[PDB]
Amino acid sequence: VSFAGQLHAALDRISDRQAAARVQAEKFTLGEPGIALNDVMADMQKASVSMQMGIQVRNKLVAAYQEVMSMQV
Amino acid sequence: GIALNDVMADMQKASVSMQMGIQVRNKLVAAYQEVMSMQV
Amino acid sequence: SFAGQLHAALDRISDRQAAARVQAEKFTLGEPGIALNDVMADMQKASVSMQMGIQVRNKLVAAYQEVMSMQV
Amino acid sequence: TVSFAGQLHAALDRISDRQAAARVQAEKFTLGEPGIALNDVMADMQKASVSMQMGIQVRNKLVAAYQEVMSMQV
Amino acid sequence: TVSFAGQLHAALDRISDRQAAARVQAEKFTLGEPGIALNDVMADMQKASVSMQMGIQVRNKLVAAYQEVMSMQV
Amino acid sequence: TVSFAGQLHAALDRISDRQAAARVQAEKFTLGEPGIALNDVMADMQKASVSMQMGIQVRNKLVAAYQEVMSMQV
Amino acid sequence: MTPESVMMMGTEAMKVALALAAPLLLVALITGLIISILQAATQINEMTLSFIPKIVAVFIAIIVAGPWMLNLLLDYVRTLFSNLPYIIG
Amino acid sequence: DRLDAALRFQQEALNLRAQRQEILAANIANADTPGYQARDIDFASELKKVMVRGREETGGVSSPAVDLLYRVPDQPSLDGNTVDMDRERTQFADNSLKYQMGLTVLGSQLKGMMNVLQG
Amino acid sequence: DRLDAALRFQQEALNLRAQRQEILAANIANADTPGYQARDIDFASELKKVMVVDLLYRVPDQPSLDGNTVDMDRERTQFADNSLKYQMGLTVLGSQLKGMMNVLQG
Amino acid sequence: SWSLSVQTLVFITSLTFLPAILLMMTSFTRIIIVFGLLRNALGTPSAPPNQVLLGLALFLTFFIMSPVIDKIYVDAYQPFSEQKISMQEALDKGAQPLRAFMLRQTREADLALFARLANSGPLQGPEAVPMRILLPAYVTSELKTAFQIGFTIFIPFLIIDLVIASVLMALGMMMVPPATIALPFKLMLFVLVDGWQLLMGSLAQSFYS
Amino acid sequence: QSWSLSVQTLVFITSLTFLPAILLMMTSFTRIIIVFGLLRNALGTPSAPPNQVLLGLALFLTFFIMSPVIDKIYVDAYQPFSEQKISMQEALDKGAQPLRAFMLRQTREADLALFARLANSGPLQGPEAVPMRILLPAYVTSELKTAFQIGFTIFIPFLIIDLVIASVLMALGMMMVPPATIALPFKLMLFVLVDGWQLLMGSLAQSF
Amino acid sequence: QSWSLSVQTLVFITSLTFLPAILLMMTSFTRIIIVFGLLRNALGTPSAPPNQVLLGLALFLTFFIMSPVIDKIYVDAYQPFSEQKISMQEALDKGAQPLRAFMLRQTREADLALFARLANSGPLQGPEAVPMRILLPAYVTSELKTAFQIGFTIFIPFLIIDLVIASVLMALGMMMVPPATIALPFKLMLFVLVDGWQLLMGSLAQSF
Amino acid sequence: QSWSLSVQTLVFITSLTFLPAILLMMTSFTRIIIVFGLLRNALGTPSAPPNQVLLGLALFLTFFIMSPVIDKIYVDAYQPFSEQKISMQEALDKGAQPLRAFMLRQTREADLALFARLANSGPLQGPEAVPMRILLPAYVTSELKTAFQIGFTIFIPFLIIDLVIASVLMALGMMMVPPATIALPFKLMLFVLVDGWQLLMGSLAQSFY
Amino acid sequence: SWSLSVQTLVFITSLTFLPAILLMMTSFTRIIIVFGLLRNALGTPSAPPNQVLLGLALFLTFFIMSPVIDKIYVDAYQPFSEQKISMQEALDKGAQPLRAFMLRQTREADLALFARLANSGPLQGPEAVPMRILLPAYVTSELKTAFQIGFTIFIPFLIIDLVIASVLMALGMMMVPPATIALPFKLMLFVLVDGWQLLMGSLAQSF
Amino acid sequence: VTSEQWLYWLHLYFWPLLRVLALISTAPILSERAIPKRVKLGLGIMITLVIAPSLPANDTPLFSIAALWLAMQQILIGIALGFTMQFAFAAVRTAGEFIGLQMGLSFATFVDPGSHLNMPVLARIMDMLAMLLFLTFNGHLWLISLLVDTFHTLPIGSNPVNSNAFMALARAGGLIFLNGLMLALPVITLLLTLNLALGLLNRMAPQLSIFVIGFPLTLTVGIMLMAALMPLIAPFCEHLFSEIFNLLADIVS
Repeated sequence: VSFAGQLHAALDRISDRQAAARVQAEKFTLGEPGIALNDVMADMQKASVSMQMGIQVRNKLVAAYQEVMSMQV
Repeated sequence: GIALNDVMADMQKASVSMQMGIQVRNKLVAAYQEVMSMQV
Repeated sequence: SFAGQLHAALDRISDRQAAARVQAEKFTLGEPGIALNDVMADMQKASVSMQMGIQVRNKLVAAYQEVMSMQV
Repeated sequence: TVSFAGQLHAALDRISDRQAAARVQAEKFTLGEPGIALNDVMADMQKASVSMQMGIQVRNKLVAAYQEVMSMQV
Repeated sequence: TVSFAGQLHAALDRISDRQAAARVQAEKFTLGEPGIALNDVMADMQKASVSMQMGIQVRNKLVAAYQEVMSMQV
Repeated sequence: TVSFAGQLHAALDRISDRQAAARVQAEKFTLGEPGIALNDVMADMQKASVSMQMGIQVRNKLVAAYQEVMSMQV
Repeated sequence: MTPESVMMMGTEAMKVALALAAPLLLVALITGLIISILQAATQINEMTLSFIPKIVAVFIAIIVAGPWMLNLLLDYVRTLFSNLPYIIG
Repeated sequence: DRLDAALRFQQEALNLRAQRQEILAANIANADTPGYQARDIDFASELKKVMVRGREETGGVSSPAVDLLYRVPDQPSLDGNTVDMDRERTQFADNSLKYQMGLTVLGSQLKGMMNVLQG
Repeated sequence: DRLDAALRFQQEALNLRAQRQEILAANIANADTPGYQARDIDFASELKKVMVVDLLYRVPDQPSLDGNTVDMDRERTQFADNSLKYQMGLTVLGSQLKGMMNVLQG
Repeated sequence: SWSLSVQTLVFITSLTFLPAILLMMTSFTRIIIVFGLLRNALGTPSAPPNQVLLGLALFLTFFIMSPVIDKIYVDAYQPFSEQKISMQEALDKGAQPLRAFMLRQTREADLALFARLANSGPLQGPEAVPMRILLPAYVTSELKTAFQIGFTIFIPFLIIDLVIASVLMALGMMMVPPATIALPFKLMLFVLVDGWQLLMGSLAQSFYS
Repeated sequence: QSWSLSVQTLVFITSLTFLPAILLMMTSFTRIIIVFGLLRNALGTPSAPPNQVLLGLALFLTFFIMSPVIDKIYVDAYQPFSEQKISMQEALDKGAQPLRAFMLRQTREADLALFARLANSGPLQGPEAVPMRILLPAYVTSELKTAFQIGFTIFIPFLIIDLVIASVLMALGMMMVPPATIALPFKLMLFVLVDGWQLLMGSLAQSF
Repeated sequence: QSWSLSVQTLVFITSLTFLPAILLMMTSFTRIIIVFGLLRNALGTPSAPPNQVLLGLALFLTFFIMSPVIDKIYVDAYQPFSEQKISMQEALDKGAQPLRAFMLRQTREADLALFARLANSGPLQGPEAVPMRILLPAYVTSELKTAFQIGFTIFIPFLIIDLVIASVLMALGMMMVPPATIALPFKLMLFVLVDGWQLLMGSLAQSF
Repeated sequence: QSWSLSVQTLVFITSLTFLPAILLMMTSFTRIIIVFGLLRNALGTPSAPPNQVLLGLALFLTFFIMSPVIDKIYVDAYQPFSEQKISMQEALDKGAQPLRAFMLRQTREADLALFARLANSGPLQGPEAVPMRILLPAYVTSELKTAFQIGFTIFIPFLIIDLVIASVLMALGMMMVPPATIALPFKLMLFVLVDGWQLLMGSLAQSFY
Repeated sequence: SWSLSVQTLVFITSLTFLPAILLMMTSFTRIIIVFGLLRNALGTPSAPPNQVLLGLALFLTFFIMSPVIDKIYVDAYQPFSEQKISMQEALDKGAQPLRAFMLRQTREADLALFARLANSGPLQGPEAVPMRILLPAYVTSELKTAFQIGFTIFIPFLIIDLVIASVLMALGMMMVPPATIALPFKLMLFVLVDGWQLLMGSLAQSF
Repeated sequence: VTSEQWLYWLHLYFWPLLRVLALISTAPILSERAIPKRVKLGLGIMITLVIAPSLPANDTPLFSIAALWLAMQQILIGIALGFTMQFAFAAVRTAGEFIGLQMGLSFATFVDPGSHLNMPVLARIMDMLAMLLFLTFNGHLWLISLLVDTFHTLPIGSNPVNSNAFMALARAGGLIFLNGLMLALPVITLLLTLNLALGLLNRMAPQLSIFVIGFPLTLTVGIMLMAALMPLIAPFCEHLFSEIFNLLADIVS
């Protein structure tokens, strides 16, 4: 609804993806049937990419905030 | 859906446009304060 | 005079940038006879020239501000 | 009578001479000259880069000092 | 009788002795002197680098602090 | 009664005891004492490294905030 | 907070200023008038001899009433700073 | 407008590189599927087409408006697929390097601009 | 510490894999001892127990005359599988630590 | 809850905005403006080398915001550190005591104005005011209070100059600058009436009243 | 018990950021710099000696005044810490003592009482119970008050010269002259014939 | 004992950082700058010569005055160091001696005694062993006093001119005519006729 | 013998910082602005034209005065530099000579002799062998003296007007009338009718020749 | 058309000289000098703040440049969008109204002096005066015009001061300073005739 | 998904920020240098955060001359509002300085105009009293509200503009004088009479009066007169604020 709401939604989505990948990895390590190593490894890959995207967005956002707070008034 | 190629490119533009706006406003404000700091 | 020399320098820098951009554009389409190393070298030379122009502008602006701040 | 301008000119000439020697050696090595080795070329280039960086830093400190001194209110 | 210049001189000298000791150890190992091990050579070189970086950081902090103190309007 | 200095001391203690615990585990594993596993040694060392990086980043943010607050003019 | 309070504190402030400045100004005025009437009686006219006793009189005025002014102004400032957090809006 | 127009060629070329690599990865994935003709796109013609007329989609299941052309097979196969692995891996590596080149050019231009907006 | 809670599962899995690897290699080494029983642990149950060791005897397949119940093929496959899973656990733990690191680097 | 990587990222990012919290959500602002105005009043635009005033203001703010920080720690930081309250709920729990302090000092007129500017519905009680309305209302109230305090501070230091100029003018010394004479007397006044203890106590009461 | 060496390095290099703050708030730099600024204002010329010279001179004066405290800290904290005989935290606690005594000796009672009132302090007892976070602001307030007390009486002779010259000039008749213009050389004469700089340094040092 | 090369360049850059402080507190820059500012104030023209012009003039005059000291440092200290004859420590120690001698030549014994007694230094036999930490503040104070003396003396002819023009205007009855407007052109004429600029620079150089 | 490109760029950018110093100590600017600083005092209005207007007018006048010197530098030195027929060192050596001649022709011999004696320089055979370290401060000194001469001469007609107005005011018994406010409009009259600004700039330009 | 980055560099660089453009190219100097002289006339050098005078001069400058701004909009702002003309040629076309204005407000003597200061012999036509010769001449002409307007403003206040002093002297007073008496009368004359609005009307008419 | 279109948010949050910050840097009390710069920037940012989502977003690119025209428009609106508000304090300062000059407080201006020796202490007194009154009447809130309201009258999008309107603000320069006299008309008048009275004393025995008896008497009389006149400014203060506000409302449109 708002910018803070959108950022919170993005953080929740990224954390949920990471938790899903971690839970599937723990389930595979547990020995439970039906969980394939292919899916585990691909989901870990996707979670890493999403984390890196979030890190880049945070870096820029902080840079833009620092730029604005340097604006002369 | 939208891919990283588009997301990153628009993100960078927006950063560039915001920096341009900040610099232009800073120049305008500096000129105004130099004018008003005059001595008549 | 001085404005003419500044205009000539700016024109040379922009011609550098335009040549590099056009060469990279032609190479992107797959046109033959343009090599990657030449494209990268031209891009870096254009960047160096533009940075030199930026630095010269900064020094000139600082000098003008310092001169105009004197107490007559 | 020691003059600072003379010392600055000497330092600039030394930096330029080192850079020119490294550039000439690299050019000769590229042209297939026998009595020049790659490790010497790279080491000389790195030494020239270090010297020029030292010159740049000294110039920056000198400019900062000059701009601080000339900004006084007497 | 505590002089800050004295302590700075002591720290600078200690860094210099560490660097010189590492340099001499590497020198001797290169000349093939028995009794010198490569692992100790590399470890002492890295310790010398750590000491020099610590000196660099201390100098940076001191110079910054001096410039902030020295630029106030009296 | 909260104490920011007390909280910083507690955090620094947490980091230091984590590092010391990892170091002592490596000590015992090098000495050959049974019951210590190499993977546990490496994992504890990496955990200590992560904790120290946490501390370094918090230090950077706090120092930057303090400097920006103290660089302001009233 | 109310404009009545603002104007009351301003008026009291400037009456304090009047009380602080009235002895010195009045002493100077009386000395000048006395010297002027003496000049008129004696038919003497130089614009500089009226400036001489005025300084001495005004400087004596600080000797005699100076402590009173210093005690009044400090009391005013003390009360103003103490009542500052009760006239906030 | 001006900044958008100046950075539009390399951005569109990089997007087309991404789509071409998606197609090449699809060809590599289906390399053992019987009865699969390898697909590829003409990069230059499609790039000029996307610049003159903006990007468009068939639906939006969604897919680009690019023309998926068939690659000429090298040698016959009984199963009936024309995915020759040498061609696929050469085009994959070439597209990889060209995408990295596009990233380098675009990043250089954007820094070349932040340098100016840097006072 | 919260950092321990995030990395507790993978550390315990890695340690359990190392212990079971040692047990399997002990089974391989003592293949020729007459009267030696092949022992093993149930990985999932012990992982539950540590997160919230006991050795279980392996069911013999072929009856030998010297009382040795160690089977080469079964334990060789288990040894290779445990090596693979140890590598996978190392990979996952390293990825988690590297992510926690790139979050901080800046 | 969020993954530990996300929690660390959010914590590190939130550590950036500390000056913003100090300036726009804390007592620091009306603890400074008064200092700047007083320095303008005494005629010594440098005197207490800034940094000195900033340190004094920081210590004053730390002493003043102590109950709010204590309430935040006991209600939000303690349960969060003991893994009883998630990271996304500790922030919401701790934003309430700061919001209440921000209200105890924020005037009304500002609240009504910023409730009207947002086109929000009627706010029958203070419990319906969101942070988006309280933040700038609190900022404006703090600015107005600081300026009121400074402008009543300014009066005696101008009174002294007025009487000095009048006394100088009585004797005909029309070419004597009054500021040079008034500055030592202004310093003498600020020495005599416990210049700083009274100001410190007045500011502290101005917060707790 | 002792901190790890990495923790020690982190704390040590982070603490150097508060060096200007320590020098300003905790040492004698504030009083000397305020007195010097007030003296320039009192000389009739606002920027005769450049700020750089005054800042360096104040730094040297602060070092000379605090040398006994620095020696006590070195004997108590720095030397036994560097020889690896005490930990870092205990060294800091031991070294905070002479600086605490120096800060207390120049602290006004009213300042300490007020800042203990604002910090909810109840039964304080021995002068050796005041915490650092309470002692520091009281010391700063006392230093500001003392600097103002010194400055307003440094102002006195120059006001005397100004008033005497203005009175003589106007009583003589030349009321159109600016008295400050004629007075400035005489202010310089008074400052140089009294040895104003040397005596001012002597007084500033003796003030402790 | 010789510092390694990286330590040497670290010392060199850190010392180059302190260049303005050395110029202000060890050379003759401060006295010339103070005298120039006082002279500008004395002519009634507070901003006629721009600050940069006077700063450049003071820098050139300082370079000319300190040329013998720089030559001594080059010949005795820097030249052997540049030919690798002596290390950096001994080169710096040898280079300190000419600059100290110059600073001791232009200091007052009373200020040296004040700073020695303040720093609790033991008895020092002769000028040979006086620490730089003691000599630098004393030299700065002596330079300040000498600069104020020179400025106050310079203030005299313009005071004579102002007084004589004010008296001439007053004896004519011109009660409301300010004397500054008439005095400023005559101050300029007086300074021009006596060849004021070169004479004052020569006097400043001769006093060193 | 030529410097490397990196060293040339470093030297050029470093020398770009000395532009205000070169302008003040080497060009006509010092004589112009100083005279303006006095002219606004003679007219009785310290406000006068704004400071920036006078500074820019002085800059334009300086450029017009140094147009011949700039042209000679461009022809003799910078043109071979752009057309690759000279190095940076030789260009620096050659381009300064016309500027050195320009500085020398406005340099009083007494100041030059003073700075020689003060540098303990050997016997200079002829003007051509004068070092720049000796020519620069001597030129600045002579520049200041000439500017003060021009300013004092400028101060004359306004002094005439002030004296005449004051004498007229006092001869009528109007002793209590300050003549400065009355004489200011007549000073403006004098500067307007005679075309003071154009005449002054023409006089300055001719003075430099 | 040259590179976009170079265009950005040039634009931000030219943004710095905005005070120079306001002072040297527009009329701002004239109004500011007129305001300063008028303030000096009333005898109160700090009655309206310098900030207020600067802002009033800024508003007057904006109105009196509004026709030139409109011509710039027609010749430069609009065709730069339709791309019939663009870049430096359009910049020169947009600067042309500024010349025309500065040619209108510049005297011939200043232009002649600054031409003979630049050895520009063949400058025959009057619409091809270079900027280097046009700018300082325009500034000097503005200074002369502002001083003339200031003297014209000075005349009535000087008359009032003289009249007040003469009546004081004729009435027998020889010691009363006439400035104190004449100040409120100066103000009541300035307000009653509504000096300010007629002054701005004349300045607008003064072009 | 994961779009977060940045250009839309930037164009929505930029121009209102430009206008709000332009008002902030010039509006009285909100433009005083004592406020730290970051506080002003944060106040502008938060006000824009509250206001902008309700406004229609503009789509003109930041890399166009249209963006420059928009920025110039916002700066003009903000500075016009702030300056029109500042005119009232200018008028109060004028009245105070004139009362002080008739006090004879700074006599050196009559002999040396602008000679670095002037102290309008009464002008400062009534200036800060006027600032206190403006704070009491919550004028700054009104200013912020009107800054918001000028959108409905004049939207962010480039709109055509008028002329004599600028004159109005410039013609407001008359009010500073006119209303200024309205604040000084009583007291100065009586002071005038006092000076007239002093003239009657000088018509007696020559000299021996004025500069020796007139100055202290007139100083004390001015002091007590305008001390009694202090209660009078507040209705005039409200009158000045109302004049500025309705002139702004009428002319901005």
